[PDB]
Amino acid sequence: ATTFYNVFVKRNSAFVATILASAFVFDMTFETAIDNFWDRINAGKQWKDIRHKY
Amino acid sequence: ASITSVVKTSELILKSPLLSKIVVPLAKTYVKFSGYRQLGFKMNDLIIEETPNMQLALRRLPPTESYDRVYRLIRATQFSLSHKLATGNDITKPEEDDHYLIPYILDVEAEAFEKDALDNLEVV
Amino acid sequence: MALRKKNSLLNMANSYVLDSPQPSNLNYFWNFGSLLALCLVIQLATGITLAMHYTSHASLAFDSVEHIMRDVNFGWFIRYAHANTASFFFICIYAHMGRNIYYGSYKTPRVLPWSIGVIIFLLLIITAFMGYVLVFGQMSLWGATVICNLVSAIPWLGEDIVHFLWGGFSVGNPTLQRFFALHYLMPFVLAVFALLHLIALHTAGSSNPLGITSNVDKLSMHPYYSFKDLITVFAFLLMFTLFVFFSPDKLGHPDNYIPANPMVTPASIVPEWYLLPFYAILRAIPDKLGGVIAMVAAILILLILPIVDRSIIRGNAFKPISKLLFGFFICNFLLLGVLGQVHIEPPFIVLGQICTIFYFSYFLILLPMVSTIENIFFYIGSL
Amino acid sequence: VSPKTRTSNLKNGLTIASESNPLVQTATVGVWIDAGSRNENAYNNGTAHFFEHLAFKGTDKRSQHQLELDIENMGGHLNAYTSRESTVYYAKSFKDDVPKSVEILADILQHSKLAESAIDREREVITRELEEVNKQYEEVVFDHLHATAFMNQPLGRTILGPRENIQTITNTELRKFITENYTADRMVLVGAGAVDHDALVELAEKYFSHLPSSQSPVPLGTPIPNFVGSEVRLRDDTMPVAHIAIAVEGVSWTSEDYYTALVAQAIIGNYDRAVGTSRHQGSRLSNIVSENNLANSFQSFSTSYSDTGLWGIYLTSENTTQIDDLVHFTLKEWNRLSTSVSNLQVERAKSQLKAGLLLSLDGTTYVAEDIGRQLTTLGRRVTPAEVEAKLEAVTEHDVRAWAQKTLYDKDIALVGLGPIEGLYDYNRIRNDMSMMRW
Amino acid sequence: YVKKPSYKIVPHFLGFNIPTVSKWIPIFGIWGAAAGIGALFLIEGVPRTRQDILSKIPIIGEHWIREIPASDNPF
Amino acid sequence: GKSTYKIPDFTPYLKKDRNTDANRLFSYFMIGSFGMLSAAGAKATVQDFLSNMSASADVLA
Ligand code: HEM
Ligand code: HEM
Ligand SMILES: CCCCCCCCCCCCO[C@@H]1O[C@H](CO)[C@@H](O[C@H]2O[C@H](CO)[C@@H](O)[C@H](O)[C@H]2O)[C@H](O)[C@H]1O
Ligand SMILES: CCCCCCCCCCCCO[C@@H]1O[C@H](CO)[C@@H](O[C@H]2O[C@H](CO)[C@@H](O)[C@H](O)[C@H]2O)[C@H](O)[C@H]1O
Repeated sequence: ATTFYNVFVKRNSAFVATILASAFVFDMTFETAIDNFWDRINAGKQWKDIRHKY
Repeated sequence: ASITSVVKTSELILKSPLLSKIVVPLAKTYVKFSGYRQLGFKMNDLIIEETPNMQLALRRLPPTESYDRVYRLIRATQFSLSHKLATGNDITKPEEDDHYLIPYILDVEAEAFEKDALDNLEVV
Repeated sequence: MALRKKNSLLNMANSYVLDSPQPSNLNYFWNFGSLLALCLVIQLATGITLAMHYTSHASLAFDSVEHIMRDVNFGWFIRYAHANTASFFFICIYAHMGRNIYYGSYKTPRVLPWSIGVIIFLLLIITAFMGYVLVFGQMSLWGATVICNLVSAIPWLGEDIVHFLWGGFSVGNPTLQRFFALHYLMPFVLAVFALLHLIALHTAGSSNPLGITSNVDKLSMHPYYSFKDLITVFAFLLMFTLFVFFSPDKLGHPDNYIPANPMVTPASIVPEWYLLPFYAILRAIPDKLGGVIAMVAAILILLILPIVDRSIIRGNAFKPISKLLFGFFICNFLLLGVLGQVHIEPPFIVLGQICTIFYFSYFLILLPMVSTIENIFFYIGSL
Repeated sequence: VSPKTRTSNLKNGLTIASESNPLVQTATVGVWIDAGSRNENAYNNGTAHFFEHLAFKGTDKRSQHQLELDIENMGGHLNAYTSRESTVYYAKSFKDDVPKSVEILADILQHSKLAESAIDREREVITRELEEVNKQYEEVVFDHLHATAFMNQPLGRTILGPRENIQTITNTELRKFITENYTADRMVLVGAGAVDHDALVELAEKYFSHLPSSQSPVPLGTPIPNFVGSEVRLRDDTMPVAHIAIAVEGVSWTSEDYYTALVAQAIIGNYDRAVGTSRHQGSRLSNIVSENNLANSFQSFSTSYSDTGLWGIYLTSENTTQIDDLVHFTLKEWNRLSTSVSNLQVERAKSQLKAGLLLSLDGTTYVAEDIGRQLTTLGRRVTPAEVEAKLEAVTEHDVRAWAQKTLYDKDIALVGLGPIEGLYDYNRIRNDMSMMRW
Repeated sequence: YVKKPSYKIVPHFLGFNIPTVSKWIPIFGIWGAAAGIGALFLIEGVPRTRQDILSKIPIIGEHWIREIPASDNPF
Repeated sequence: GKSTYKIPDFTPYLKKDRNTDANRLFSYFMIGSFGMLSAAGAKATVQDFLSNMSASADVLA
C-alpha cells in the first residue's frame, strides 16, 4: 500500500498517467465486453446471424 | 534591458579612447535629433517606470526632485496634446539634463541582483 | 453616491466608457480601437441580416447572393457594406497594430492585452477567410482549395485532417455548410477576445504617445474621447460611403462573379488583399511545410516583441533610429503584400525571399541591436 | 571544546550529571524528572501542576515562611516547571551556596506537607489561572493544537487540567502521584557552572539516598499516539492579530529522522518584522512574507516527545485579507521540501544548525537544561562531536524522503485564533499539502 | 581560524538553477508519458492511428485489425 | 459546554486507521476511478461527436 501509493499516486504526474492508461484499457475492454453481451442477448436476430443464408 | 547593463556598457566605451572618440559625438547628435529636450524633458524622465524596481527608485527620490519631475511630466503632456514645442526656459538645456534618477535605480538593482546571486549560493 | 458608481452593472459600463481615466494626450492613432468596434458592429448587423437571406447549400449559395443583390430591399447595400467593411476592418487592424508597435504598447505592463490581441488578429483572418468562401464563386472555391491544402503539410495526419475539414474529398457542399456555421460563430468569439484584451488593458490603462506615465494627468473618457471618436467615425463613414455607393467592387476580384467550377482553374488564385503579405512569405520558402511554418511564424513572432525590444524607453517618439527601422519594416510589409499577388516569375521570386528575410530579421536581429545601441546613446549623449 | 559532562549513579538509581565552567561564579543545580502531566489519567489531570504549587507551600521542617526566608538567605532563587513529559525543579545560587540549595530541593520533593489548608488555598489560585492564560495567545494556540492533534489521548490534555479536577484534587492523590512518579530511576540531579561533580555526588548521597526505586526500572526517556487531522477555530473579530498554527505529526527524540526533521525545519526557519536582519534572510518563505507584508512573524517548530512529535509553523498576522496568501505560500514552501530541495538549501541549513545547537547553550541554566533534557529523553548527554556527525549525515535525499512521507499530502492539525474569517475551510488548507504540477 | 565563508554562486537563469531543474527532469518525463498516452488515446479512433501505431503493438495489436465482410459493405 | 480544550465527541466518525497509506489509497482509488471513467467518457463523447464532421454516408457513396 505504501509502495502502491508511492509509485502511482503520490506524484500527480504519475497519478494522471495511471488514470489515462487505465481509461485506455477500460475503453478497449468495455467495448469488447459489451459487443459480446449485446450479441448474446440479441442472438439469431442480427444480420450477422442470418448473413450465412445469403 | 536593466539600467545597470546600460551603465556598465557605457562605461566600457567611455574608457576606450578610440571607442569614446567615435561614440561620444554620435551619442550627442542622437540626443539632439531625439528631441526630448524640446518638450522640456530630462533624459531620465523617459525611463519606463511600471516596474517594481523603478517604482521603488522613484519612491526614494528626494521630495524636491520628485515634485519637479511631476511638473515636467505634466508640462510635456500639455505640449504633446497641444502639438507645440517648449520655448525659452522650458527647453531643457544640455547642462540641465542631469541623471537625477540613475543613482537610485542603480542601488535598487544592485540589491535585486545581489539577492538573485545569493539565492543561488552553494556552500563549498 | 451616484448611481453610475453604486450599481454594479452600470459601474462596469461607467468604468469603460465614462469615468475611465485616459491620458490627456492621445493622438488620432488611438482612435482605431473605436473604429474596430464600429467595424465589428457593422459586420454583426450586416452579417446577421445577410444570414436571413443566404442559403448555405452549394446548389443555391451563389444564387442566394444574387437574390440578395437583385430582389431583397436594400440587399445590394447590405451585401456591399458587409464585403467592404471586411476590408476596412483590416485597414483599421493594421493601423491599430502599427500604432501598438510604434508606441511600444506591447511592452510591460501591457504584454497581456498585446498577446490576446495577436489571437484576435488570427481569429479575424479565419473569420474573413471563411466568409469569403460563402459566395461560392470561382475565387471562393479555388481559394478554399489551395488554403485548406496547406494543412496537408502537417506530417503523418495532414491529409486526414484536410478530408476531415472538407467533410469529403474536395471542397464542396459539406465544406460550404460548415464554413457558414463557423463564419457565423467566429465573430462572437472575436468579440469576447476583444473584450478580454480591454479588461486586461484596464489594469495599466492606455499608453500614450510620449511613452511616459499618465497617472500624473488623467482625463475622463467621456466627454473628451467620445467627441474625438466622432470625428474619425464620420471620416470612416465618408470612406465607407465612397466605396459602398460609388465603387462597390473596387476591392474585389471579378472572378468571384463566376460560379464555382471545380474543373476550370482561374488564371491566378490569390487571397484577398489583406492576406497577401502572408502569402508572399509562404511562397518564399520552397518546402511546403517550411512555407506553412514561416507563414504562421510571421504572425506568432509578434509575441516576442516584449522580449526582443531591449529599450529602457517605451515607444519610438524620441528614437530616430528606431523610427527609421520602423519605416523600413512597414514599407517592406507593403512590398510583401504586392509580391503576394504578382506571378511567380523572375525577378519577383528572389525579391520575395529578400523581403521575407527582412521581415523576420526585424524581430530577431535589428530591433534587439538598434534598441541596445539607442540605450547607450541616450545614456552617453545626455551625460 | 566544552568540558566533558561527568555522570554518576547512586544505588537507588538516581543519576547525577554535571558540567563545570571555572569561568562563572554561579551554579544551577536541580532535579530533572522523567514525568509530567502525561502520567495522569482523566480523573487526576492537573495533579502534577497542582503539586508544583504545593512544593513551595512548606515542608515537614520549614514552614512556608521559613522556606521563603531560607531561599532569600541563600541569595539566589528557586524555579520549577511542569510540562507534558518532564518536570524540573532547580536552584540558581552562588558557588558555595550549592549544598544549601541541594538540601532545600531534596526537602521540597521528599518531605512536603501537602496540608489540607494549603490545598484549599491554592485551589482558588489555580482556578484564577484558568481565566488568565487566555491572554497568552501563543500558549492558547499550542494547547488547542495538542488537544486536537492528540484528540482524547494523554498528550492531548492540558497541564492545568479541567476546572472540575481542580476542585476535587486531594492530598491523597497528590501524594500518590509523587510516590508513583518521582522515583530515583526517573530522576536526574544536574549541576552546571561552578559545581564540582564529586561534591554533587556526595550531596546526592546525603539527601536523595532514601528515594524509592520503581518496581520495573525502564531506561530514561522510555514512553500509542494516533494523530488526528483536525482543526480548531477560535474566531475573535475584536482581536487585531490572527494567530495560526499548522502542524503534522513529527518525530520523537529517538527517531532516526530527528536531525532530518531539524534540518527541514531550518530550511523554512523563522521571521519577525521587528528584527532588522529578518528582511534579508535566505529562506524563501521569509522573502515572500517580508516582501508582501503577509505576517508580523512566523516560527517553525519541531517538538518531540518520547513516542511522537509535532512539526509545523506558528504564524502571526494583522493582514486579515491576505491570510489565505500567507497560508498558501507557507504550505507551498513545505511542498518544496518534497519536490525541489537540493544541496543548496540543505547545506545552508546544516551550516546554520551546526552553530545553532551550540549557541543556544550560553548560560548555566541553559547548560543545566540541556543536560537534564538529554538525560531524561535519551539516557545520555550527546557530545557535540556526535551531534556534528549526525547533522553531517543529513543529505538532500534524506530531507526529500522525509518530507515525502511526513508532509506531502498529509493531514494537518490547524488552530486559528483571532480575526480568521479569511482562513479557508479545512479542505482548501489541506489541499495545499500537495502540488498538482508534481 | 576562518577569515571568510566558503561559497560559490551557481549559474542561474530566470530563477532556475541546474540543481533544482535536475530534480524535476523525471517529473517532466512522466508528464510527457501522460500527455503521450492521453494524445494517443484521443486519436485511437482515427484509422491511420490504428493502421500505423496500434495494430503493430505485439499481442494486443490484433484488437485493431478488424475487417468488414465484403457482403456487408455498400462501399 | 464551557471548556474549549475538551474536543467535542468525534468517535462516531473517526477512523482508527486514519494515518495509514491504505486509508489514503482507498480514497484515491475512488477519485482515480472517477477520473478514469470521466476520461473514457470524454474520449468516447468527443470521438463520436466530432465524427459528424467526417464524410457522411451519402458523400462516401
Ligand atoms: C468580423 C466579422 C466579419 C467579417 C470580417 C466578415 C467577413 C466576410 C467576408 C469577407 C465575406 C465575403 C463577402 C463577399 O465578398 O460577398 C462574408 C460573407 C458573409 N458573411 Fe461575413 N463577416 C463577418 C461577420 C459576419 C457575421 C456575424 C455573420 C452572421 C451570419 C456573417 C454572415 C456572412 C454571410 C451570410 C456571408 C455570405 C453572403 C455574402 O457574401 O455577402 N458575417 N463575410
Ligand atoms: C476586433 C479587434 C480589436 C478591437 C475592437 C480593439 C479595440 C481596442 C480598443 C478600443 C483599445 C483602447 C483604445 C485604443 O488604444 O485604440 C485597444 C487598445 C489596445 N489594443 Fe486593441 N482592438 C482590437 C484588436 C487588437 C489587436 C489585433 C491587437 C494586437 C495585435 C490589439 C492590441 C491592443 C493593445 C496593445 C492596446 C493597448 C494600446 C494602448 O493604449 O497603448 N488590439 N484595442
Ligand atoms: C467597452 C465596452 C463597454 C462595456 C464595458 C465592458 C463590460 C465588462 C467590464 C467588466 C469587467 C470588470 O471590469 C472592472 O470593473 C470595475 C468596476 O466596474 C473596475 O474598477 C474601477 O472602477 C471602480 C469605480 O468605477 C473602482 O471601484 C475601482 O477602484 C477601479 O479599479 C475595474 O477597473 C474593471 O477592470
Ligand atoms: C483533440 C481530440 C483528438 C481528435 C478527435 C478525433 C476525431 C475523430 C476520430 C475518430 C472518429 C471516428 O472514429 C470512428 O468512430 C466511430 C465511433 O465514433 C467508430 O465506430 C464504431 O462505433 C460506431 C457506433 O459507436 C459504429 O457505427 C461502428 O460500426 C463501430 O466501428 C470507429 O471504430 C472509429 O474508427
